[PDB]
Amino acid sequence: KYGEKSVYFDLGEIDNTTGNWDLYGNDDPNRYNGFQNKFFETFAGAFTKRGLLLKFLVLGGATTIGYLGSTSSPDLLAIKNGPKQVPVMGPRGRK
Amino acid sequence: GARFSNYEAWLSDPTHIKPSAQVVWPIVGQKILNGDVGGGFQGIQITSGFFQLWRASGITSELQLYTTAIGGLIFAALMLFA
Amino acid sequence: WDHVFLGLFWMYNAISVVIFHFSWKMQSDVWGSISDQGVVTHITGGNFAQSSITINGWLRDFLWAQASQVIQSYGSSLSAYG
Amino acid sequence: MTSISDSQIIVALVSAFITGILALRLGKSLYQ
Amino acid sequence: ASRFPKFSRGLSQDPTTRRIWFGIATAHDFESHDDMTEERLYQKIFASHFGQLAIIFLWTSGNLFHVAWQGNFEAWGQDPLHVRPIAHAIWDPHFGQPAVEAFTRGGASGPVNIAYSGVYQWWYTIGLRTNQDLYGGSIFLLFVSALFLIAGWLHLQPKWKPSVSWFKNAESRLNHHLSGLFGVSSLAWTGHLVHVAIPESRGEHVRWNNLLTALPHPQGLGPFFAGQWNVYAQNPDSNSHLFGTSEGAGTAILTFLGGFHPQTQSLWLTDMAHHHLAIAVIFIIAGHMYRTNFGIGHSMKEILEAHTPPGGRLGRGHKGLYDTINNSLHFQLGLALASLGVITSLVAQHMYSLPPYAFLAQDFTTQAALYTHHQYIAGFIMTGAFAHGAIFFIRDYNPEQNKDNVLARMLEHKEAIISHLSWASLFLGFHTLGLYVHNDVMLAFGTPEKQILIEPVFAQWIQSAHGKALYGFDVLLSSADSPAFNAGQTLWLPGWLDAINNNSNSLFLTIGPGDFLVHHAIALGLHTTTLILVKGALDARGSKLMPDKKEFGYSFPCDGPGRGGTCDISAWDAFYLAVFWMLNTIGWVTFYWHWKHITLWQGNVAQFNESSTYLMGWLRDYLWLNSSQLINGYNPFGMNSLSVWAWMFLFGHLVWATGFMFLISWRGYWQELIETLAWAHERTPLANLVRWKDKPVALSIVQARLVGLAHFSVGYIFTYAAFLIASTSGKFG
Amino acid sequence: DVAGLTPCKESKGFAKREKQEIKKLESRLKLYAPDSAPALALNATIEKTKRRFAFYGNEGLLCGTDGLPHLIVDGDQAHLGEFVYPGLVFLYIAGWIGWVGRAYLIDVRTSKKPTEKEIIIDVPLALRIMSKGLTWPVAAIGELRSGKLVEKSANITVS
Amino acid sequence: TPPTLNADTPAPIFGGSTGGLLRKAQVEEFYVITWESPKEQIFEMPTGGAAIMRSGPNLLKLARKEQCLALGARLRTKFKIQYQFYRVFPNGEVQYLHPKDGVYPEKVNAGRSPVGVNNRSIGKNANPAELKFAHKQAYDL
Amino acid sequence: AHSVKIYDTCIGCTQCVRACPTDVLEMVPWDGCKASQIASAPRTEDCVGCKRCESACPTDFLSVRVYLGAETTRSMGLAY
Ligand code: CLA
Ligand code: CLA
Ligand code: CLA
Ligand SMILES: CC1=C(/C=C/C(C)=C/C=C/C(C)=C/C=C/C=C(C)/C=C/C=C(C)/C=C/C2=C(C)CCCC2(C)C)C(C)(C)CCC1
Ligand SMILES: CC1=C(/C=C/C(C)=C/C=C/C(C)=C/C=C/C=C(C)/C=C/C=C(C)/C=C/C2=C(C)CCCC2(C)C)C(C)(C)CCC1
Ligand SMILES: CC1=C(C/C=C(\C)CCC[C@H](C)CCC[C@H](C)CCCC(C)C)C(=O)c2ccccc2C1=O
Repeated sequence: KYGEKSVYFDLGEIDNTTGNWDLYGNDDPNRYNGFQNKFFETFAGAFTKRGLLLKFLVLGGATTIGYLGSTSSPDLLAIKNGPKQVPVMGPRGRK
Repeated sequence: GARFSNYEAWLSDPTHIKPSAQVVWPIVGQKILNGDVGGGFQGIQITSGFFQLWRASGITSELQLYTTAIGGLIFAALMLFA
Repeated sequence: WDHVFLGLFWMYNAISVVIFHFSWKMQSDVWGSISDQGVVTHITGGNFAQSSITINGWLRDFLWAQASQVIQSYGSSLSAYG
Repeated sequence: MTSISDSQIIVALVSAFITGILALRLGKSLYQ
Repeated sequence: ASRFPKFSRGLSQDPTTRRIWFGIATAHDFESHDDMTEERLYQKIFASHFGQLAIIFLWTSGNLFHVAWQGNFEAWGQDPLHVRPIAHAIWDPHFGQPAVEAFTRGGASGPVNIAYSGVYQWWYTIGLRTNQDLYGGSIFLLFVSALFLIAGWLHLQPKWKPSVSWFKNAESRLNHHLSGLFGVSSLAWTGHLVHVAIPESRGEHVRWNNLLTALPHPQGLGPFFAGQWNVYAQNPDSNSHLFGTSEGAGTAILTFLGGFHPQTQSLWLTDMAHHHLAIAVIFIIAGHMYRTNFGIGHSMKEILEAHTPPGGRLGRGHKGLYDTINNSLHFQLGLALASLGVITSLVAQHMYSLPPYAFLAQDFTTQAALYTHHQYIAGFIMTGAFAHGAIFFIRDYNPEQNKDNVLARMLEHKEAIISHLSWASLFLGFHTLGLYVHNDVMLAFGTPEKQILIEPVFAQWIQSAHGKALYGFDVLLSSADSPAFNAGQTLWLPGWLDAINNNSNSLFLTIGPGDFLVHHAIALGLHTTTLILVKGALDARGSKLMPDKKEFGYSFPCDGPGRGGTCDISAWDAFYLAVFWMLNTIGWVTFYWHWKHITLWQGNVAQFNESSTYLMGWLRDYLWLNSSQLINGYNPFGMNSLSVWAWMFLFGHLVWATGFMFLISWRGYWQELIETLAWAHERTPLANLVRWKDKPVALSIVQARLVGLAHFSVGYIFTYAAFLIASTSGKFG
Repeated sequence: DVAGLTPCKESKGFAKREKQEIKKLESRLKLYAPDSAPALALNATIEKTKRRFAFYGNEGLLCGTDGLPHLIVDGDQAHLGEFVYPGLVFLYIAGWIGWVGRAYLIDVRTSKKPTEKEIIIDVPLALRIMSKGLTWPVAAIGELRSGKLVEKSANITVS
Repeated sequence: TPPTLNADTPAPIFGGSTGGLLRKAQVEEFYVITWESPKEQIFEMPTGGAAIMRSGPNLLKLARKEQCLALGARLRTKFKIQYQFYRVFPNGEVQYLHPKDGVYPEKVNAGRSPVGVNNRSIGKNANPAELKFAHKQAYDL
Repeated sequence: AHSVKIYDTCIGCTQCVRACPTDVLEMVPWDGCKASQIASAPRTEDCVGCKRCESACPTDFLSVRVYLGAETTRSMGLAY
C-alpha cells in the first residue's frame, strides 16, 4: 500500500501490501511502579527457565495428587469411606 | 364421509362414538381392521378431525355432504378447463 | 443441493424432538380422566418433570413404556399400525 | 487360606519395572 | 524423514494436520516406508512378533495377579455354584455412597467387578487351588514376557540378525512348528493333566516339591513299556464322584468314557488327557514329512508341480504357486487369517455344546459372553483374511509367472463367480424376507394357522443320525440294528447317547421352523458378505469402469466425477462395505443363540417355538421384553448394580449414532466450515497471540470412512455387550 | 408321524385354536343387532373360519406341539401338494414369463431403433410372443441343444 | 517473449470483503493479476461481491492461483480482455506465470517441449509386482 | 506433488488444457495425430487434483492421467 492513489501494491512497502499491521499494539514503556517491578522480578523470576519449570510442574503435580489421594479423609471421599450397609444377595442365591 | 361413515350416530353421541369414514372390503382377512367404533358401524377410526369441522359448520345430514362432494367435483372440472 | 440434503436430516431431528416433547408433556400434565369431586388422573401420572431430565429417562419412560400398544396390536383392529 | 503378602507385591512391582525397562530397550531398537 | 513421520517424506513435508493422522495410520505398514529392503522388512516383522508375544503374556500375568490380589478364588472354589467370581476392585473417586454400597458384591470389603471371562472355572479345572498358585503363575508369566523382550532385542542385533534365506525355509520351519509347537506342546499338556490336574480333582495335592515322588498311577510306566496300555483305564471316576474330593474317585488316568461329568456337567478329565495325547502323537508323526538337511522327506514345490490334471480342465494346475506363496507375505497372512477365523468359529460352536470346564454351563452369563466374544473375533478375522488377499492381488501378484495356473484361471471366470453369488444372495433374500413378512401378516390378521411353517427335516435327520431319539427317524446311531451302533456300543456310545438324549443341556438342541428360518437368514448373510469380499478381491486389479486400478494402490478415494462418477471404487471400499454385512450377520447369529438359550434356561421353550416365526415376535419377546431390568439400572428412585450396564448401553447407542455423521456427510462442507473458522481465529483480539503450527483441514475421504466405521463398530459392540450382560445377569436364568 | 408331528384332525390345539377364534368372534358379535350388516359380516367371517379349519384338517397336514400346521419338503409322496406341486406350477409360470421376455428382446434387437421399442412396447409383436409361450420348455430345450441359447464372444474387462 | 515487469497501476473500485488476503500472503506467496479495460465495467470478484474495473490498467491481489485464473477466464470469455498474472514472494521476488511465452496454453506454439508424455497406450504400463522394492511407479517408465 | 502423464493415444483436441483450472497443461507441436499436436504437463507443481482434464478427454480410455501423491499447500487448495 503506497497509499497515494488507488494503488495498494508496492514492492517497496511489502508489509503494507500484505496487510501485516499491529492493530492494537502499544509501545509506551511506562506501565507499572519501580518497586513493584523490583519485587516481581526478584520473586517470580525463578520460574523463567522452561525446562526446570516443566520438571518442577510434573514433580509437584504428581506429589500433590498422590498426597491428596492417599491421605484424604473418609468423610470427604465416598470411595475411601467404603460400604456401610449389609450386602444384597444375588438372584439365584449367589453372593 | 357421506356414504361410508357414522357421522349421524356420532352427531347423536359425540363423546362415545369414535369417528370412522373408511371401510375395507372382505378379501384376505382384512375384516379385522373394521373396528367397533360405535353407532352400529364398523370401520377404520379416523383422526383428520373432519367430523368436528362438519359439526362446527352446521351439517346434520348426509345429503348436505353429498351435495358438497358433487360441487367439489364440478369445481375440479372447472379448474381443469381453466 | 447437498446443503439442502443435510438440512433435511437436521430438520427431521428437530421436528422429531418437538413432537416427542409435545406428546410426553400433554400425556403427562394435561390429558387425563376426571371423576367426581374434581380429582384429575393423568395418562402417565405426571412423570415428565422427573423422568425427562435424563436420556435414560426418555428411553425408558417414553419409548419403552409407550410403545407397548403398537407392539401388542396384533390380532386386533390396530394391527395395521404394528 | 492365603491372601498375598506385601513383600510379594514389592517383588511383583520390581519385576514389572525391570520388564518395562526391557520393553523400552526393545522399542528403542525397533525405532532405530 | 525430518519430521514426525520419519518413515515417509511426503507425509513429513505436509503442512496440515493430515500429517499426524496419516503418520499414525501408516506406521505399521513396512512395505511402504522409504528405502525399505526385503531383509529389513523381515527382521522388523520378526521383532514386532516378539513384541506381540510379550504383550500377550503380560496381559495374562496381569489377569492372574489382579485375581490373586483382589478376587475370592478360594471362597469360590469352596462353593462354586453359590459364589460370584471377582474380576478386579474399583477405585473411582467420582462415585457417591449409594454406588459404593451397590457395587459391594461377593465377600468383598469394597466395590468390585464380577468376572464374566470364565477364568475361575478354567484355572480351577487345571489344578490351581489357592492364591499362591496364581501369584506364582503371574511372576512366571512376567519372566516369560521379559524373556521374549530380550529375545526380540537380541535377534535384532547385527551379530544375531537372521538372513532372508532363513525366513524362506518353508520345509524346515513347518517341520519344527508342526512337530514341536503342536505335538510336543500337547504332549507336555497331557503330562501336566495326568501328573497334576487329575490328582487335584480326586483330592490329591501335587506340586513342584512332591512331583518326583507322587505316582500318577499305582503301577507307573510298567504297563506302558509292557504293552499293557489298557491298565491305565481300569477304574474311572464314578457317576457319584464329587469334583475336588476323593468320594467315588477312581484311579484311571486315560479313560474314553465320553459324555459329561454328572456333578460339573463338563467333559471328563481323562477323556481330555487321551485326546491331547492322541493329538500329540499325530502331530509329532506328521512333523516328519518335509525334506531337510537329512536327505529324506517330501518337497513341497514338487508336490505342487506334480498335481496337475491331464486334459487341461484345470489348466496348468498348481504350477508356479510355490514361489507365489513363498515370496508373498500377504498370501500367507490371508491363508493364516482364513484358517484362524474358521478355527475361532469352531471353538465358539463346540464350547457352548461341549463345555470343558467344571462349573461352566451353570454360569449362564459367562457362557453367553464367551460365545459372543469369540464369534465376533472370528467375523473380524474372516473379513481381514479377504482384505489381505485383495492386497495380495494388487501388490504381489505377477501375471506372467502365474500363467494359466489355478490362480489366473480364478481371475478368468470372475464374472461367473460374482453372477452366481449374486443369484444365490438374491434368491435367499427374496424368499426368506417374503416368508417372514407373510407370517407377520398372518398373525396381524389374527389367523396364525395360515403361516408357512417349514420343518427343518434335514437337520433333524442328521440329529437322529447322531442318536437323538426324539424325531422318530431311527437311522444310524438311532437304530439298534445299524453297524455303527453295534461297533460303538461299548467304547463311547453309552455316555454320548445319555448326553444327547438329555434335553436340559445344549448338546444338539431341539429345532423347529424358527430355527430353519434363522439358519436361512444366516446363510443369506454369509453368501452376501462373501459376495462383497470376493467382488472386492477379484475386481481389485481393474474393471470396465477403471481398467488400471492396480496403478493406484489398494486404498484411494475415487477417480473423480468423470465417466459417471467413481465413488467407493477401490477394493478397500469393498472391505469397508463388507464390514457392515459382517456385523449384521454376527448380530443375527448372536441374537438367535441368546434368545434360544434364554428360553431354554427359563424352561419356557414354547415362547421361542411360537414367537420366532415372525419378526414382531422377535421385536416384542426378545428385545423389548429383556431390556426392562437393563433400562431400570438407574431411575429417579435410586440405582442398582446394573447402573454401569445401563450407562454403557446408552453410551453404545450414542457412539453408534455418532458414526453416522462421518458416514453420511462428506468433506467439502467441513472444509469450507473450517475455512470460516480460520478466518474467525485470525481476526480475534487476544487470540491472535496464539498461532497454530499445522494448518487445520478437514479429514480425508478414506480417513472419514475409516473413522465412521470405527465409531459404528465400537457402538455396535458396546451396546450388544451391555444388553447381553445385563439381560443375562439380572435373572441368572 | 414325520419328525414326531401329529395330523391336524387328530391333534388337540388345532381344535383349541379353532374354538378360541370362534369364541372371540362371537364375543365381538354380542354387541350388534341380529339383522344388521355388522352381524352378517361377522357371521360370514365365522363360517369362513369354520370352512378353513375343516379343509386344513381334511387335507392331511401335520401339526406341531403348538397346534399349527407344519410343511414337509423333503420329497415325501404324502406331502407333494405342500411344496412340489406349487413349485412345478411356479417354475412353469416363471419360465413362461422369462422365455417370452427373452424372445421379445431378441426380436427387437434387430430393428431401426431398438431403444425406442425398449421403452415403447410394440403391442402386437409383444402379444404374439406372449401367446407363443405355452410350450416354453420344448423351445428352451430345442435352443439349448441347437446351440443358439448361449454366447461365446462377450465383452470382459482386463483379467 | 520478454516477460513483463510490475508497476504502480490502480486497483479496481471495491468496497472490501472478508474473502481477501490472510496471514498466508504475509508469510508465503500471493498472486497479482493485471489487465487493461477500455471502459469501466462491473464484474464479480472471485472472492465474492461486485467490483468496478477502471479504464486502463488494473491490478488485483489474490490469495490463490485458481482465483486469478478463474477471474482471467471470465474476463477473456465475457469482456474480451487480455490479462497477465504473477507470483509474489515475501522477500520481494516476483515470478511471471500465466502467459509463460506470451501465447495462451490452448494454442500450439513453437519452442515448447513435451513434459510427461509417455509413448505408449495407458494399457501398456507395467505391473506393481515387477517393480517391487524399487522406487519407480510404473507410470514414470 | 501430483503427477500428470500424457499417453500417445492423444488426438490433440485441446479440451484438457481448456478445462484445467490452474494452467498445468499446454499444447506442444507433435507428429502422430491429424491435428499434429499433443498435450504436455510442465507445471505439475500447481496441480490440485480436480481431474477435470480426465473428464474432458474423449478417448476409449484416457490419454491424460492424474496420479495423486504428496500433498502440499498448493495441492490442498488452501487460501490461508
Ligand atoms: C521346535 C521348535 C520351534 C518352536 C517351538 C517354534 C515356536 C514358534 N515360532 Mg518358530 N521357527 C522354528 C522352530 C520353532 N518355532 C524354526 C526351525 C524356524 C526357522 C526355519 C522358525 C522360524 C520362525 C519365524 C520366522 C517365526 C517363528 C515364530 C514362532 C512363534 C509363533 C507364535 C506363537 O507363539 O504361536 C503359538 C501357537 C500355538 C501355541 C499353536 C496352538 C494351536 C492352535 C492355534 C490353538 C490350539 C490350542 C487350544 C485349542 C487352545 C487352548 C488355549 C487355552 C486358553 C485353553 C512360536 C513361539 C513367529 C514369531 O512369533 O516369532 C517370535 C515368527 O515370526 N518361527
Ligand atoms: C446423534 C449423533 C450425533 C452427534 C452427537 C453429533 C454431533 C455434532 N454434529 Mg452431527 N451429524 C450426525 C450425528 C451426530 N452429530 C449425523 C447422523 C449427521 C448426518 C445428517 C450429522 C450432520 C452434521 C452436520 C451437517 C453438522 C453437524 C454438527 C454437529 C456438531 C453440533 C455443534 C456442536 O458442537 O455440538 C455441541 C455438542 C456436542 C458435541 C455433544 C455434547 C458434548 C458431549 C456430551 C461430550 C462433551 C464432553 C466430553 C466428555 C469431553 C471429554 C473428552 C475426554 C474424556 C477425552 C456436533 C459436533 C454441525 C457442526 O459442525 O457444528 C457447528 C454441522 O454443521 N452434524
Ligand atoms: C427378459 C427378462 C429377463 C431374463 C430372462 C433374465 C435372466 C436372468 N437374470 Mg435378470 N433382470 C431383468 C430381466 C431378465 N433377466 C431385469 C428387468 C432386471 C432389473 C431388475 C434384472 C436384474 C437381474 C439381477 C440383479 C440379477 C439377474 C440375474 C439373472 C439370471 C438368473 C435369473 C434371475 O436371478 O432372475 C432375477 C430376475 C429379476 C431380479 C427380475 C425379473 C424381471 C422380470 C423378468 C420382468 C422383466 C422383463 C420384462 C419387463 C418382461 C416383459 C417382456 C414383454 C415385452 C414380452 C438370468 C440370466 C442374476 C444373475 O446374474 O444370475 C446369474 C442377478 O443377480 N437379473
Ligand atoms: C356494505 C356495502 C356493500 C358491500 C357489499 C359486499 C362487499 C358484499 C359481498 C358479498 C359476498 C362476498 C358474498 C359471497 C358469497 C359466497 C358464497 C356463498 C360461497 C359459498 C361457498 C360454498 C358453498 C362452498 C362449498 C364447497 C366446499 C365447502 C368444499 C369444496 C367444494 C365446494 C366449493 C362446493 C355495497 C357495495 C353493496 C354497497 C352498500 C354497502
Ligand atoms: C481372495 C484371496 C485369498 C483369500 C481367500 C479366502 C479368504 C478363502 C476362504 C475360504 C474358506 C473360509 C473356506 C472354508 C472351507 C471349509 C471347508 C471346505 C470345510 C469342509 C469340511 C468337511 C468336508 C467336513 C467333513 C466331515 C463332516 C461333514 C462330518 C465329520 C466328518 C468329516 C470331517 C469328514 C488368498 C489369501 C487365498 C490369496 C488369494 C486371493
Ligand atoms: C465431522 C466431520 C469432519 C470434521 C471433524 C474433524 C476435523 C475431527 C476433529 C476431531 C478433534 C480434533 C477431536 C478428536 C477427539 C477424539 C476423541 C480423539 C482423536 C484420536 C486420538 C488418537 C488423538 C470432517 O472433517 C469430515 C471429512 C470428511 C467426511 C466427513 C467429515 C465429518 O463428518
